[PDB]
Amino acid sequence: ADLSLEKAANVQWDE
Amino acid sequence: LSEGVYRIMQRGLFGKTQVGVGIHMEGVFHTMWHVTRGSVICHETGRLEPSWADVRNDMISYGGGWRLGDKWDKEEDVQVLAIEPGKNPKHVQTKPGLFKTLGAVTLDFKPGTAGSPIINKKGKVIGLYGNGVSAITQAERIGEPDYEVDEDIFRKKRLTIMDLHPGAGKTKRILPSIVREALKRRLRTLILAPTRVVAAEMEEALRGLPIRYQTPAVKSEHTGREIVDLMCHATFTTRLLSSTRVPNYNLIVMDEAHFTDPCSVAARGYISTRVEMGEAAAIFMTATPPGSIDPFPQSNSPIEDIEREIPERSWNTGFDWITDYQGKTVWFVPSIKAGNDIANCLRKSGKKVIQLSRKTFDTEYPKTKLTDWDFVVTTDISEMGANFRAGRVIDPRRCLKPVILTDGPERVILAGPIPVTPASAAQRRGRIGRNPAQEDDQYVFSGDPLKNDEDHAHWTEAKMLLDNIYTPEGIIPTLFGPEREKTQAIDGEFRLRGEQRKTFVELMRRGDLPVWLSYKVASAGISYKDREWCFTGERNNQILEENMEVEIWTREGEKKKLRPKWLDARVYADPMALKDFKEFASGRK
Repeated sequence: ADLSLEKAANVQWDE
Repeated sequence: LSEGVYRIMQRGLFGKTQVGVGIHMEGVFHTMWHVTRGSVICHETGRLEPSWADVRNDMISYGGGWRLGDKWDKEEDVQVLAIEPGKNPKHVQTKPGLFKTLGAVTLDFKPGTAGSPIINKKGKVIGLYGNGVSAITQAERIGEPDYEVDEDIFRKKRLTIMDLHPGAGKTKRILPSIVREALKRRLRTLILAPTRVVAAEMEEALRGLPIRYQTPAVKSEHTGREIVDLMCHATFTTRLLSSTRVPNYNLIVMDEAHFTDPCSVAARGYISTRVEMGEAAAIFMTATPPGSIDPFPQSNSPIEDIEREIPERSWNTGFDWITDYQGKTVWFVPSIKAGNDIANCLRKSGKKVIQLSRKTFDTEYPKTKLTDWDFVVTTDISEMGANFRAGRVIDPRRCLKPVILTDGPERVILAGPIPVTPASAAQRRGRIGRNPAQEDDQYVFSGDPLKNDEDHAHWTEAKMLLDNIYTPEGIIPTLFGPEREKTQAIDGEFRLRGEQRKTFVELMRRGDLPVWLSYKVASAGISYKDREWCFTGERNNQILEENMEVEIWTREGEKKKLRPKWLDARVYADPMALKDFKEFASGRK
């Protein structure tokens, strides 16, 4: 019990 | 939290480390099993517990069922949004291949990138980058969807059964959502829990809401509709018998509404009458509603059903599978007597054992959460909301049934060990299959269930309560419909008037005597303080304790053999129940 979240990016397609 | 892609960090030695990646979509967090292996995930402003897992396919979902439904159509450009540890996010394009054993991208990404989203041209997740070629890891079928709740069930003359199997989010999410809706609608609301310990768990989940726990030491307690009442089933029924100041609740919610206890059955009877009068709405929450006869229902986490020989007594050889098991086990015994023998056998093998029964529950159960243990040995009581962090259930599927004998002088015996009902088998098994684990939970059982509770004393005792409960209008309360034809007892044949009715309630509440035994003494016109009937029974009504004849010292200072006029097995079925009844016979309560 020692997990955490940090946000990286969002769900998208690249041009 | 916010929709998007998240690094899964692990606080280790001298620094956090990205052990994986995850995608939060439509309110649930998706990732792979090998990344978090069931562990809880912490967020600022939030907590994330697992709800669904597929260990074989390496997937796990937090806060609900898997919701990623889009899949990959062969010969289509995919895009792996790679989140490598210590590196900026990268969009990598490639053309994946084909399957081999029961669609994989040829991308070499560092360990810790596991769980990065695989995305098509439509910006939808079609899988997760994982198993190192690396297979586009996606669930064949999504949820297991949505809720279990939240219609317009807050309508007069409407009674709702919520079939909520363990893992539903009943207490943590569903119940507080119900209360919030009731308070918006200004409904005088009563919540009924089977036990104190369950009621205390409701208080925690309902924290922040105007909740008031109602003790049975008090007949009635009123502030207003703005206060939500919370009490045990039994507390509600005793109030119905003791007070004329019972509030006309608009919404009554009963949790674990399968409880076959007489007080609980009578409660469902009254509750149902109120709904019928057009006065109230009611919600009965249970995983085994009336009509459910499947011993092996679905669960939110897989259950291994194993059928084999189970000891009913101490063993010395031949059952190594019992004590070789590494995890924690909940063992259901037919009686406390049976429980003590099993527990002692286990404790001899160096096993830490906690024992549970009706009367020790609220003092022993908290130990299962706090202290460390190997086995829980419990009676059928744990079939009502008891939660365990266990991996195995040992269920010989046996029980004792209280029966009123009519052959000769009326008396109550404990028949058995007899096979349990299908609902009870489902509830017992239902102690596991909740929390995702590396190995499937095990349900070790023996024998088939049996639908033979038609002669159960509880249905008659419920009627002794019910037709001694009045409604302010004059309406007569009967059993809840689906339970109504489980007894052949005549309606209103157990009605008591005047002080007889008062004594009857007091024999139960203050005396701690069974409903049947209380009714017999009261209808005899015997006063509460008088205990001479405990000694003036026939010789065959002699009570034994460990193969010896019980002899009581009375309040006066006289030694007499304990020998009740009316014999009820439940008052000498165990050292504690007998110890209690001897305090009664001596006139010390």
